[PDB]
Amino acid sequence: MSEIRKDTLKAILLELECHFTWNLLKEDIDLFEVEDTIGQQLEFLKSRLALYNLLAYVKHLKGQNKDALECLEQAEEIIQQEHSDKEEVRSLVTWGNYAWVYYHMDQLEEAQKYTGKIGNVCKKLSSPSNYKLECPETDCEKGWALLKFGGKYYQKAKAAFEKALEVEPDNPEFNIGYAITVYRLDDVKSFSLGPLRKAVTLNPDNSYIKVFLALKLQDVHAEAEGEKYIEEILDQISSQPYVLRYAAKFYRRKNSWNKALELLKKALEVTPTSSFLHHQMGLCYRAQMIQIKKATHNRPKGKDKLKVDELISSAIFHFKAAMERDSMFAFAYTDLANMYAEGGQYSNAEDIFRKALRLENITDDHKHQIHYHYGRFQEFHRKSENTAIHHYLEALKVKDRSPLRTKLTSALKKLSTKRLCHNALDQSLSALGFVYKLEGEKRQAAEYYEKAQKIDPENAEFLTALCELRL
Repeated sequence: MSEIRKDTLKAILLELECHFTWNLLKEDIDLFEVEDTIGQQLEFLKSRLALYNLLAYVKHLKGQNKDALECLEQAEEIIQQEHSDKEEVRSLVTWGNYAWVYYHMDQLEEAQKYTGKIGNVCKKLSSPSNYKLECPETDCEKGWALLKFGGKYYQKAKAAFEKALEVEPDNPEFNIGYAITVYRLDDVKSFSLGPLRKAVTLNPDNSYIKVFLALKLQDVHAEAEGEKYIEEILDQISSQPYVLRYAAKFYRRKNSWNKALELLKKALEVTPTSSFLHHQMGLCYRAQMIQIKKATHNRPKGKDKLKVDELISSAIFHFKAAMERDSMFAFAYTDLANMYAEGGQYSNAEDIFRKALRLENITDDHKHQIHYHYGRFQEFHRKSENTAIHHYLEALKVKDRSPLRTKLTSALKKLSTKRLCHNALDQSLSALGFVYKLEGEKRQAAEYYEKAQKIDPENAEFLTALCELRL
């Protein structure tokens, strides 16, 4: 089992264009969620190729290399299915993935078989490169993979899709990928509306793209036109949980609770293991409940009272279900905890938040939001200013640049100031030092951090902060 040969092979592997070389980092996603999403997208539809390649990479990430190979087998079969003259060239990503998986299974001759096929094809076609072949289809596959890896990848996805569109501006698939990417980037904004209309025009039969157009129309207060698209696709998506859950989102945002629930129930029947779906159901119940409490001025009577009680229990049931199906699905923890807190059940909220705070292997984005919500809980329900500060600070440390940034910095100032009502600053000095360092006030930051070091001369955090401010 030679490290020499392993690294020699690896040098070739790094030359390939495929999921293993596209810097798709497991740290940036919830693997189980991404796996669930891809499985749903594959349901009851051919266009399955990119999804199978990607799913194989995801299986590898989960430590299921055999399942990975199963996915590549399916990808290969689909390529065969197209029966096109472009088989060899259409096979490069799948082959690259095969090479990497076999490499990770300590099976080097097999891996080399695939690198061989790849190099051979690149040779035949006189590629400027030995193991890659410039290809719009590949740019498209890459775009899809990046998109699936989430917000840290959207710009990259957009670039990939643009690159493909460079070659074929009116390719139906490339336009779907581009339009979806711009939609995700809109998440509010409406830059995606034109691209979405064009994508629908190029894909008249496609429910997936229509549902997103409908959502963007809803966003810009064109609810009737949107709803027309939803009705156009309803009969066709009955076994497609991925499309169903977005159509259900459309209804939820229109306050059509029962319709939303109807589609989500259909979706769950196709994929009952899905945390995402259970969580969507929870959001629906919760939203209706909030609506009734609002209309009833927080004093629902009679049947309204019965309904709110039922809705609270259903929401709780589904948030719990989501958590049971994926302990990493952080949103279900925060939504559940927040429901408890709103009902005055502080001990229950605390239990759930505590669980969430102890989850190490979740994404920084989720951690950022968990700290934010626990901070708010501390501030408005526990009335613990000190603890709120701690957690707003942790949220900022995890993610300096997010939508919550201003709220966090502001709140930190406020609370630190409340501290000075009766006591010199203690936690609070660190908070102000951090915030002014962040906002660019080096002098102030320095002062605060100096006081902090005074109090805790051993604190490596303050030491590092002061090392940096020293510059």
